[PDB]
Amino acid sequence: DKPKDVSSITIIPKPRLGFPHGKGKSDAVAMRVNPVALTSFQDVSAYPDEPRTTLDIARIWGLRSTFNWGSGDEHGKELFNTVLDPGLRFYDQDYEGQITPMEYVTGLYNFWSGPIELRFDFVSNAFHTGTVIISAEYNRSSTNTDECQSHSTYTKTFHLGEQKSVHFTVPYIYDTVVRRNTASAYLPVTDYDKVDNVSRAQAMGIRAESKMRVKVRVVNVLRPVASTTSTIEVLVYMRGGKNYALHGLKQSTYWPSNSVVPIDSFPPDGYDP
Amino acid sequence: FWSGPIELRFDFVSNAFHTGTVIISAEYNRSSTNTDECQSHSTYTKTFHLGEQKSVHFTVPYIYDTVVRRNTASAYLPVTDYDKVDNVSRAQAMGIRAESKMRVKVRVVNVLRPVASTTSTIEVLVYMRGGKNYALHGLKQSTYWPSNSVVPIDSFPPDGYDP
Amino acid sequence: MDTGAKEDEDETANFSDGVTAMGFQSLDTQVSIKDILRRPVLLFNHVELDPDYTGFFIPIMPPSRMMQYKSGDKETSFQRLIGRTPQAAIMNLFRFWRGSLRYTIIIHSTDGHPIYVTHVPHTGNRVYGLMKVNNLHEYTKVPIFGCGLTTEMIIPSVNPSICVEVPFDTENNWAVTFDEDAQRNYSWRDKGDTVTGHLVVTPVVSVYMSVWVEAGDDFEVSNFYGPPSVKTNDWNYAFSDEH
Amino acid sequence: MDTGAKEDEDETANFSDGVTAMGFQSLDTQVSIKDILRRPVLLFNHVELDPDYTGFFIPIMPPSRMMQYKSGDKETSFQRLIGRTPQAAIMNLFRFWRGSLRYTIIIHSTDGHPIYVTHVPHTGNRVYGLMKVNNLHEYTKVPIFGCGLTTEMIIPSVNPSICVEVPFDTENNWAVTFDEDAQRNYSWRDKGDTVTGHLVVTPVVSVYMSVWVEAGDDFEVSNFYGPPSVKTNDWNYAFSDEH
Amino acid sequence: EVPSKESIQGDATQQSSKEENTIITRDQQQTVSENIPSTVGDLVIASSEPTQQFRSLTNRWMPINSIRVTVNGKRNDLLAQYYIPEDFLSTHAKCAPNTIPFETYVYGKYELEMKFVANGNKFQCGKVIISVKFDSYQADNINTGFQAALSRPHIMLDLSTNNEGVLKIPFRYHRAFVRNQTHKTATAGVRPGKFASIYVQVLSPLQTGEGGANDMFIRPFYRYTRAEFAGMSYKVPLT
Amino acid sequence: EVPSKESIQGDATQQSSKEENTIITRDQQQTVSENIPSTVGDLVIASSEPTQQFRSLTNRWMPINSIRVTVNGKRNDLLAQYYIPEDFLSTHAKCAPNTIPFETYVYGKYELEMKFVANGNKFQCGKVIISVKFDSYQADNINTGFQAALSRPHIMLDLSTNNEGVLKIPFRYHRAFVRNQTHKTATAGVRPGKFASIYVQVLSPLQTGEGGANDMFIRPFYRYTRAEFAGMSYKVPLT
Amino acid sequence: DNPHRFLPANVSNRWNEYSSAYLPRV
Ligand SMILES: [Ca+2]
Ligand SMILES: [Ca+2]
Ligand SMILES: [Ca+2]
Ligand SMILES: [Ca+2]
Repeated sequence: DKPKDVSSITIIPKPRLGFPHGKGKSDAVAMRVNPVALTSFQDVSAYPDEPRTTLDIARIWGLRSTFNWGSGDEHGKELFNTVLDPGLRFYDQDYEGQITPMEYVTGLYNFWSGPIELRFDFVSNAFHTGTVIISAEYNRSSTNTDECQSHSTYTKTFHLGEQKSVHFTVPYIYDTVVRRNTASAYLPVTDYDKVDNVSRAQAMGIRAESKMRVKVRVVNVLRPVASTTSTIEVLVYMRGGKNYALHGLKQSTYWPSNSVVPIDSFPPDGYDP
Repeated sequence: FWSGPIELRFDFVSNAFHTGTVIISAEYNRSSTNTDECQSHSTYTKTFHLGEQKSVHFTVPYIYDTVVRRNTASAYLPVTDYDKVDNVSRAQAMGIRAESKMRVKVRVVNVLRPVASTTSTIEVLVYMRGGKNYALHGLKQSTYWPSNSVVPIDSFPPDGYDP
Repeated sequence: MDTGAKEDEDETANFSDGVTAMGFQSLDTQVSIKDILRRPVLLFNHVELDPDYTGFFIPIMPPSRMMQYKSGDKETSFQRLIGRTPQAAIMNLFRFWRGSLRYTIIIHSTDGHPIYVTHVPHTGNRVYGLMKVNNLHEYTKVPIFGCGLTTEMIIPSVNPSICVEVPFDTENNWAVTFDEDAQRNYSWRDKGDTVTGHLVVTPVVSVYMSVWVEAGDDFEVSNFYGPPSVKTNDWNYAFSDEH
Repeated sequence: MDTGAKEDEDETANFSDGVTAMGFQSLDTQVSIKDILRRPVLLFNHVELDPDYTGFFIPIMPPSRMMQYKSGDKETSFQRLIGRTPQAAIMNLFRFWRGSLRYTIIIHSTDGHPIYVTHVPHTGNRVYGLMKVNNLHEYTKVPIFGCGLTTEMIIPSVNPSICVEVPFDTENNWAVTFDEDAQRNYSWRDKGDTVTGHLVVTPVVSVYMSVWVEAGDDFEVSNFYGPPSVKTNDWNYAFSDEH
Repeated sequence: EVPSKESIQGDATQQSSKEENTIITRDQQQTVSENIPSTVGDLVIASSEPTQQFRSLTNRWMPINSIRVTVNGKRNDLLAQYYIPEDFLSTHAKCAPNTIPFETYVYGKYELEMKFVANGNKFQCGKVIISVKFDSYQADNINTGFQAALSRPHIMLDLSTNNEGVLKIPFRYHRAFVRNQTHKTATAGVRPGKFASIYVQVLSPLQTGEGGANDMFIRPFYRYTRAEFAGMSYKVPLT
Repeated sequence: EVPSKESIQGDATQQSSKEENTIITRDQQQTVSENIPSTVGDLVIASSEPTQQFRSLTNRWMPINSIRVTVNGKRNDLLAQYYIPEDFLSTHAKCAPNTIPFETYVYGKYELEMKFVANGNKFQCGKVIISVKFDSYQADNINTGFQAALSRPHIMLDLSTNNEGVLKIPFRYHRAFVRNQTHKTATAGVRPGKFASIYVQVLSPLQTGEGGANDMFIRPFYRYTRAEFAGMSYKVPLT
Repeated sequence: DNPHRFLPANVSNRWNEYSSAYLPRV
């Protein structure tokens, strides 16, 4: 018999399946003998200690900055003062160097949120003594010479002595549940084009600069014994808090600045000396 | 790609009056001097006492730094008319030949001492095949092709079969 | 097939057989002979179809030395690398095959003209390319696709490609894979036993096509012949990893 | 990866850890490294395919600094923003990767000509762009897609795009993501360990194509390297919200 | 962990490590990196024959070259760097019994441990960082700063407290084995003897007091916690 | 023990020995000396620290120099002689992996096995005897004839039947350990590296037929069945 | 020619990579 088949359905044609997505379905065709065979990870597989998410990477302590503290720094003096924006280290100049893991990874997103952690490591010895006060300041800032304005915020006073390190969790206090990155979502400039206002007026966005700052001021002047160094370096580490969040994949704000050479064809492109 | 042990069989085309001893060795990564038997003796060896039995089997271990080895032949060779090759042709080949340094040698241990009545030189046949765990992967253009009696078909009987 | 294990009488100690690497990188095993023969082989790469002929004939036979190109011989419409494909290499080891073959035909066009593919069962001849059956000079009034033979149609504007499976319509138990000389003039009924019929492609207007072939699902090979004399000059066309 | 928590010995009081904002706006979490690597990256934007060559070669390797554009260096056919995509930024942190990659190839055409995509397993070289294998001057009689390697076809009149998944056909446990200098002439077998093979696209007539790449489902990265030295000049190209 | 009051020999509360015929004591605390896994499962396939271990020779502590730290060292400066196993075979502690098996086996899988002992005085200060980079051939000059070091397995040394540090190094390589020796008869297509790099870098410059010493020293010690050899060959001199 | 009828590969009834990564087959029967004891109980006292074994390196068969037997050899003639372990370290098979541990340990207790393979043809004839003499330093030239050889542990080889022979050598020395190497810094008061001698002697001259070969060959192979090393030191080249 | 091809002799080892003895590379 050759009965007619009356089954039918209306269809909407599309060229690809799951093109924009990072998960879901794919209509990829395997260049294999068996269309469903896959790579084996039975013996060779990702080591369990490798990071699995960008948040894991953001949880790695990175050295952000350093500053000096000497026996000559009078009380109230700002030893450290910075806008704490994981989106950009500077709003008025280029950055080049070893960015921290959390800033590197934050540079891939348009939004971030949650507390940020700092760790101050005083490169000193048991004969250095003094006290500093760390403060997280929001919305409105303090004068460099008005220590009291810093003391009115979220503070942690550290008594430097036998212990040479102090941890500080920077509270997340803003008028929005998340904050938008100050870097750009797309920057087509590749040849360091001398910029003008028309270029800026036609940028991908408008930089919402942060006013949130973290400062470290002298409480009790550093008083090391004469036999040791009178000035010490303080290392400032930074990483995302346990509830740090990231969202909105975009063009990476940071890019390799050292030893960058694009591939050529090997051995066709003159590898045969 | 290929992998796994390879098997060898040495058949001595002799008779019961031939006698001697040889040592078979599988050498990896680094090789021995033709005149330094001791360097061969320091590897994976099997010494065979030739006599009443005229054949010996030898399994060549698979010992490499990779789970499989890539073929040294090409995956694609478009040359069909024996084109005189130059370096530009080679620089534009499908790959780079990862030549093997693994060797199998057979050295004299005890000099062959046949009786005067028989031949003083014998031929030894070396057979080879994949071990029971030999593996193959990655279909590609065949490295070998028929070299004898190769004639492409024509139309039968249209192409002048009617004499 | 005779392994020769029967001749290996040595029973002295040996080194380990180790552990197989099959499946270590992936589960895509490629050692099954039928699996290999089921992947397509290009026969004709962009060849012409002319409506002045009955059609372009494709002899139903798997790839083998029968289609091997030899430097210096006359130019045929067959692609030159057929003889070095893995499947031709396999077929050169088996002189018998039974079952169906699958042909993937692509018409280089987007027109609404139908192109017909007609199947001819085993008739005794073995031809390929454009041919005027019985040497007439017009075939649109006596089309081969309209004579009663099984025929299928391709409409390029819908899909310029098609995959057709041809049956094992022959009187023999097995089809003979190859001969030592594809051009020798010997006993005519035996001469035609290397094919199981033909596939004929007929266009409306002049157009080009490409053809691939592979084994069907209902397919078997046998009569293992052992390996032939071979050659290779691969070494000469590439650098080694030591310059 | 070593978090450094081991070096944080302070145990004095701290401010609250708060509550995460993940999932507050939506459930589309985008922090999974594999999820990020599975979204497509543009490699070639409208590049030419010429039938006088064997085809256009695409080395099988994920996006990374190996394809980064540097102002002032020679012009390549690679799109210039690959080095700043989130996935290249991630790959610049992992020197090992294992598994398959998926390529989305678009042929800018609506013709009925088939365009073939052929997969070449790891052979030791690393090339990209149009190339005449073994420097011959004609390839239609010896097409790479007709030699036995795995091949797939695109027919633009049906769909000008295709997505193919290439296997991890290599001898190594892991593929090496990048080198400090992609143009340094060092030990040749090591030089080729940054790719797992090639994908070759071959047309019938001259035509253009675009290529995107992404990680397959069976894919893993490892050998975390930590962050590299970076730079940014974003600040200079936009106004702040205070004029 | 806790000091005691002074007695005839001071504050006698040292800890120590004994591995084979070698012992190393420590006066203060010690920092240790995480014990992480190596690739497993390829060994039995890459080598048809059994692989070997010689713990009594390889698992003992062996001191390598002395490292000098001066007040002139700047952050990020390389104080020392090792390509392993290569540098432990043909450049540092060359006559060590730990090197014996490498003279006869052509391949190997190696898991090590490196202990660092520093001796700065109580009026000095500074920070040094030691990290490992797996399968570093042709990638030593990138991801090579103190930032990358702080992200990879590492240990930190404070130059005035003299805490000891132990870096645990698993075998993570893109091949099943690493080649042990180069040889006139071996291929030049593959650079052998290097599956990882160890970097000793300045994190914060050494500082001293008035008329104090302008330098101090650090000493690295290594030992294999798991050295498996494959592919026996005739013995050869190392590199 | 029993031959079979001829087939494609002749009379396929060989026996074989596999030790580590070395195999040795035999076409006919084999003669083996008695398995006898070594002194036990002094090891734990002569060495306060643990002693070591490296079986995969030392317990494999290693061929040494070829021995030529000619029709001119007279009964009692020395065909070869070995002072062990000395001659297996610095004169025969010098690059053997079996020698590796001797480069770093200064003392040792050794138990060996020596296999002898001969190949004379069916028209030849003769008898050779191999024996061992324990702690032979300064006593090699007495009790050294075929008579003393027939009294000490020995094996006999018939030059036409080609039976194999295996000599089992225990460690019998007048001290607890034997010293492995001489050295410019070591004492000259004690001759090191020799706890025994092995002699290969003619028992009955090799004879051949008309136009037959005037010689044939024998090959010795050694392996330690138990090599214990003590006293680790820096590695040195052998003798 | 291409300056990337070979590292200067004073900073590299026989494998055309920075020598482990060359500390100034950073
Ligand atoms: Ca066995
Ligand atoms: Ca076994
Ligand atoms: Ca708390
Ligand atoms: Ca709380």
